[PDB]
Amino acid sequence: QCRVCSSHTGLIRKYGLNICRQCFREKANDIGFNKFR
Amino acid sequence: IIKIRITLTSTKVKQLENVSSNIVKNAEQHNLVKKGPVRLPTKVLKISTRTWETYEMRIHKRYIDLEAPVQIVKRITQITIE
Amino acid sequence: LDQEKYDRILKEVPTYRYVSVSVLVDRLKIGGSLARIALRHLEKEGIIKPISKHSKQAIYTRA
Amino acid sequence: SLVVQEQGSFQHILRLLNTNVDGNIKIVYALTTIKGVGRRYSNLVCKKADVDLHKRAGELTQEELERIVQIMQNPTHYKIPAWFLNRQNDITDGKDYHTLANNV
Amino acid sequence: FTPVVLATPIPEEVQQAQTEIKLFNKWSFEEVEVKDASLVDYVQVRQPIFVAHTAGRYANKRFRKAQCPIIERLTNSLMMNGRNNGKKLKAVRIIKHTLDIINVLTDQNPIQVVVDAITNTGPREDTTRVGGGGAARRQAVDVSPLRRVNQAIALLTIGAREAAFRNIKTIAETLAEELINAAKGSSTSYAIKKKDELERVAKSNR
Amino acid sequence: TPVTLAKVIKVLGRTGSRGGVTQVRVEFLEDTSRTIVRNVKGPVRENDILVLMESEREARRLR
Amino acid sequence: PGVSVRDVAAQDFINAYASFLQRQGKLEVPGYVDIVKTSSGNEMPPQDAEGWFYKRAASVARHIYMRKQVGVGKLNKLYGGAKSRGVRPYKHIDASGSINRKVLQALEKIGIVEISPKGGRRISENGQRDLDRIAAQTLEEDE
Amino acid sequence: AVPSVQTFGKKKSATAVAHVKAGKGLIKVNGSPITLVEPEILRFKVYEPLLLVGLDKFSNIDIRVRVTGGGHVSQVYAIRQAIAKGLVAYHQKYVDEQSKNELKKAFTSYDRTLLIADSRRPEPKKF
RNA sequence: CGGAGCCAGCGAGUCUAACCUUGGCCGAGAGGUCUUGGUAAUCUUGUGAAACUCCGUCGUGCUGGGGAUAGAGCAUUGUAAU
Repeated sequence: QCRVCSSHTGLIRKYGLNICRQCFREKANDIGFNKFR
Repeated sequence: IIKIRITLTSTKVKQLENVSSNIVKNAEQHNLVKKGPVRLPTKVLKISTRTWETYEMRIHKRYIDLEAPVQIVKRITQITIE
Repeated sequence: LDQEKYDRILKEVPTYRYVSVSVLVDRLKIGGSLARIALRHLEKEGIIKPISKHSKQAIYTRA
Repeated sequence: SLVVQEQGSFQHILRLLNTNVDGNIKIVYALTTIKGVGRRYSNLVCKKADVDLHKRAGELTQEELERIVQIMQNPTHYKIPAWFLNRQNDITDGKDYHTLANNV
Repeated sequence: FTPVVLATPIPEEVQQAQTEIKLFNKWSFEEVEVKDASLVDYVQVRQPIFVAHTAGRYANKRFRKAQCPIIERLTNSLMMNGRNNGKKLKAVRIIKHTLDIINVLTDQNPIQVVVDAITNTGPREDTTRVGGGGAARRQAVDVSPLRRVNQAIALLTIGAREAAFRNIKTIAETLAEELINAAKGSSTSYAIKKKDELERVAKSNR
Repeated sequence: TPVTLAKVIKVLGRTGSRGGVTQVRVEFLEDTSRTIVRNVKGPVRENDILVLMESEREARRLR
Repeated sequence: PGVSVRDVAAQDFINAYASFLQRQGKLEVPGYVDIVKTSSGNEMPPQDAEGWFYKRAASVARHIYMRKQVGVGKLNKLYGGAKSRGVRPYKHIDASGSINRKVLQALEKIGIVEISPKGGRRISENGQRDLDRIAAQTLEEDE
Repeated sequence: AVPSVQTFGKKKSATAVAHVKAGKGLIKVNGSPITLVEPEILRFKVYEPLLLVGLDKFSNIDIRVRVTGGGHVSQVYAIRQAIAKGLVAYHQKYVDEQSKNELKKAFTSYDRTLLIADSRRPEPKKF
């Protein structure tokens, strides 16, 4: 269940951070998993 | 005389080596007995993201043993905050 | 039916230059299970000579 | 092993519990032929009857057939407990039944 | 043969078998008879591998595959079936049993039986399916001797896998029967017959 | 059976519809004076040895 | 040049030591040996119906002499079988703990295995002596 | 101190570290004899770095092998490569250079895997 | 099928909670009991995985291949398992 911005479509439900794959790639440059290979 | 182990972790190698080398220089310039910077394996935390792609993260770890009184340990722990 | 299956083993094995697991069932008298019992029995007697032994196939030689 | 040879004396097809049994397979897999009896059931019955199960069903005396039938109508008296039987904890009687072949 | 006794005893059978110049447990690679001159350069096994089980990377170059040991290459094409993918040790023991059988079936040189079955079951010429203008005829091409080795090993493994399936007779006995009936042309094996079929289609279609 | 022994001397390229067959110039092994043009299915490098059956057959081109 | 378990083959050691335990008979052997298969990942009980328990104990004692200590779950992991689930593929299934407990109580009652304060079944020095002696006798079978 | 050479030998994440000291002529792999390798088929493969040179090269040395990782075939190739490497390293560092060249020539002419590490790794699966 | 041998690596793990669990006893098992270790290259973990190796049972017979379907009970998570 999306507890951030009501965005259930594509939750990343792993580890309870629970961001949708749209907004996960919005906030991808705040955590640190970025493009290496 | 307290024996304290400092376990340092970082994502980038240059600042972590700088912090470790500053610990070595300052604990060497006033005669503290110590173990050298033990360099743990860099753990590679990865996520397979939707063919498929891979997101990576390198995490580097050192630890340094020190034997020092309370004043020197507190001043070292306060100043080395970066 | 004991004396008209068993001794044909004792005629055929010295005839055949090569005696193994399934070149001894082929005589169409016996099953494939008791054939290996007859193999070990001829090992003990001496008409069968061991070449190599595996749990699924065992190579022998006449005497 | 030792080739133990028998001058006839074996029957081709036996009949037990009103059902034909082929007297050429192992006794486990010859008593598996009848209904209500599988592999491990005939195996444990003939181990309680101490039957040599590497012997075929043609080399089996009818006294051991009587022992097997006695374990059929008495499974729970011969140290084969309730987990091993067909109809455990019934509703009609509250007992444990092993439903046999032609009695279904 | 001047034994050297160690504290960990390397046993007497192994010291006798590999101190004396026999290049297997019972066999030798010094006795290898190749008939065809084209098959001299593509069968070559002269290095004594006492198990005939190697982690070969022979499949990167087309010429390197010819330097795969043909005992090992036959062992590799034994590992063809879907139940057997990734089972080379099984086929090595199959080869060891088979060489034992070819010993006991009065062929003192079973490796020469293998090489002669390679030679006598290779279709020299075959047909390809040319365009031909609609009604596609088949034209006799003269297949390469490396492909003749490939083709003979493929036909032998296919015939042995056909014969050993759905019978009591083992893979080693069927494969030994095929190698003995195919080491000298007898038309009771598989690859002799199919070699003859491919060559008669080639001769009919040149 | 006439077993023609042959020598690859000159490769001509890759032909066939599928691009699989090879035109090969052949020095005949028993008699040097014969130079044949043959069609080979399979991998062939220079100075290889072939086993033909007819030295006299020559095919112009393929499709 | 010590004659010990480390020099003999695996199955030969298990056969010999199980034969010595059968001819001795001085262990704790239960009554559900003819009833109970060694693991839930099996269809049939073991074929050595009067003597698979001694084979089990020989495997256990050999597995204990070679290492520091064992448990019950470790020997459940060791025996583990690829179990068919009908239409589903095979999966790893550990064995029963009761066979492990009764084997270790049978070999601890005779004074061969013993509980070590790391919570583990280790080989006793009398058990070390006995297994090395019967391994020496297994080597003397080969002369 | 007993003169010993410590030398690795690797095969497919299977590392067998070998300790070739001056001993009785004793060979152990994981505290188990070289007579007893866990596959029966690959057994003579472990004998391939042994009989390719000879057996009087071994009476002077007690040989240790301790293994981590791998499979069944991988550990066999690891231990035979480690035996060859420890043997030629003993005959390099303590024994003269020429005998080391003879042992390395005997190993190289038959199987270069026994002296040179392998490369057939599983690739990264190309995302 | 019945025994034996027992070979890896990527991960992942609990706080203001019940995560990963070692071990010991009970139970045919499912599982249960009692604890203990690990917030982690430390404990689980050497994850003793499976395929594999060997030896015995089977003997080509919809067979001892198959396991779909169905009956009976027993346990586990979940308020509630039809």
